Amino acid sequence: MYVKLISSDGHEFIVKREHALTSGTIKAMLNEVNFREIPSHVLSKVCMYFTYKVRYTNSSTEIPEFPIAPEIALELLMAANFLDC
Amino acid sequence: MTEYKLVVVGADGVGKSALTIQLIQNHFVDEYDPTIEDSYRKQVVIDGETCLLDILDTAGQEEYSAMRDQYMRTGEGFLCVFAINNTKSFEDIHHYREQIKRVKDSEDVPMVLVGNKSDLPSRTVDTKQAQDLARSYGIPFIETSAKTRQGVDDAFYTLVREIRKHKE
Amino acid sequence: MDVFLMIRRHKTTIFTDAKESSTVFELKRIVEGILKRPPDEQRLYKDDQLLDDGKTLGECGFTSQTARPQAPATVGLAFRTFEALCIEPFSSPPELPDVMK
Amino acid sequence: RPVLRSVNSREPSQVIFCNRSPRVVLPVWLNFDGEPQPYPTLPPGTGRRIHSYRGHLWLFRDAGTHDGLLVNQTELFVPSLNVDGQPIFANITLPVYTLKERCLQVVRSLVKPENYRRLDIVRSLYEDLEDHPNVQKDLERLTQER
Ligand SMILES: CC(C)[C@@H](C(=O)N1C[C@H](O)C[C@H]1C(=O)NCc1ccc2cnn(C)c2c1)n1nnc2c1CC[C@H](CCCN1CCCN(c3nccc(-c4noc([C@@]5(C)CCCc6sc(N)c(C#N)c65)n4)n3)[C@@H](C)C1)C2
Ligand SMILES: Nc1nc2c(ncn2[C@@H]2O[C@H](COP(=O)(O)OP(=O)(O)O)[C@@H](O)[C@H]2O)c(=O)[nH]1
Ligand SMILES: [Mg+2]
Repeated sequence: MYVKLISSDGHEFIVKREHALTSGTIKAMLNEVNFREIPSHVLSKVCMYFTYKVRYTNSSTEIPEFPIAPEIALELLMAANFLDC
Repeated sequence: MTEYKLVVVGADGVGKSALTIQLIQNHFVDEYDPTIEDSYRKQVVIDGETCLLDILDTAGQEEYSAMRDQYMRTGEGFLCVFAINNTKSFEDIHHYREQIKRVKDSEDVPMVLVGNKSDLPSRTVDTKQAQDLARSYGIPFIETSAKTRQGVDDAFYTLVREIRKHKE
Repeated sequence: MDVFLMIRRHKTTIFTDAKESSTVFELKRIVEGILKRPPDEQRLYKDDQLLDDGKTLGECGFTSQTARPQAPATVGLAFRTFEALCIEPFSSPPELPDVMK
Repeated sequence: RPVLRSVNSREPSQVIFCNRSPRVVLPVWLNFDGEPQPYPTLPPGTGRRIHSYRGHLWLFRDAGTHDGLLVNQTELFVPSLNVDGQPIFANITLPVYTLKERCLQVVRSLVKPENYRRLDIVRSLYEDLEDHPNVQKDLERLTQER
């Protein structure tokens, strides 16, 4: 099963349902979820965190650092605060 | 006039007090109170340099308080002494080095392994065992006898040189 | 072993994972289950390189070092003549505040 | 009184600290009264054979920022007795931080605390930025989660 996430600028991000449930706010709402508060370059980064979380939670290998460019840090912080992830 | 703070540690009865009194007062004490801990100062010429040696002859029961931790933290070099006729004293060396590493917040602390009472025939710890232990620690191993004065000056002067190499 | 990708066409981005040994055709079947288009009507790209169905993903250039969960590799997708590859760019972050240097 | 404390077992236990994280690890030992006691740090990718005791409690933090870290996939490490002298391994890694906490870390590392409130964010996040990682507070949370 997959979930479709719509950014505020109309980009469509299709992610595995289990990946989207990492967000508390998406979990509460739940096939398609529209976000007027997250642009595409931020929501794309958010989806990278989703696969990162599901891959490395309870991982028996070492966990790499999640990278965050300074230019996206402030907007990503607001998104994560809104998504509860 | 440079000063070197030396601390002599090891199990009770290994010869810490006898080694120290032999270095400063140049005589062998047959029965020094196992309870008296004191510091001794001596002006010595080591490799042409006149130094003040501040030797702590530790004694008493264990105490893992902040105050005793800090007291030992001030020592720049440690003489870890065991007796060749006492296996337990050799087995305790690991614990003494571990506590030195903890308070010095480092694993590269100037120290010398000392096998005392080398004048006694009743050996229970082999010199090869001590050489191997010293090699794994990366420290010199010196065989001493406070009674015959064997290696006594060498043990203390080598610890001073280990501090100098560490101070550079 | 596992490579993490984001397959992009126009304003659609698919976050999925695959095995480094899996082939390009097998990745088109993954897209089929999502976008309801058969592999015969899909063209996959790595940058501007048309990917041959028979080659594995590793042989195309997707490796664990370059296709990480936190940094997936981009795979362009075209649907059928075949259309020219078109990837609509994401939005842009604002200028970095001076308090952030 | 504190539940999270070391047991005074006095039974030695050989342990290997292994920093498999990109951070400088601050090993923190909870003494017999539950107080945190810092130990020498581990640069990234470094191992160290340490001398501990049975029933002693350990946690690991970022030496510079006190960010939380995991040991053997969990928050705390308690070595037991060695079986046939083989050492007990402690694999220290990053956790999977929440995206919000990872963002807080990156903003904390870029902005100076005086200029925290000069950012174009919500006032709620101004408090989250100033709420730096805290070992004593994490002990309260772990005590209650028990
Ligand atoms: C109380 C704590 C020290 C603690 C402990 O060790 N921990 C807590 C965590 O588990 C980790 C572990 C630890 O730190 N590992 C060392 C270490 C080092 C580097 C690194 C780097 N990273 N890491 C994580 C590191 C960890 N702890 N918890 N339980 C116990 C202890 C301490 C030992 C207790 C059992 C001892 C029983 N003895 C009775 C018989 C005779 N014995 C004896 N008799 C008289 C005196 C002494 C003695 N020993 O040292 C000293 C000196 C003077 C010399 C020297 C410097 C200091 S400093 C100080 N205060 C001293 C004193 N008095 C000394 N004299 N010894 C000895 C051999 C055994 C059981
Ligand atoms: N044969 C011999 N006996 C020693 C030597 N050093 C110390 N002793 C004896 O070992 C006993 C304990 O020595 P002591 O100085 O009290 O050691 P401490 O308890 O570590 O300070 C004393 O009765 C000494 O006479 C040595 O080098 N040779
Ligand atoms: Mg004495």
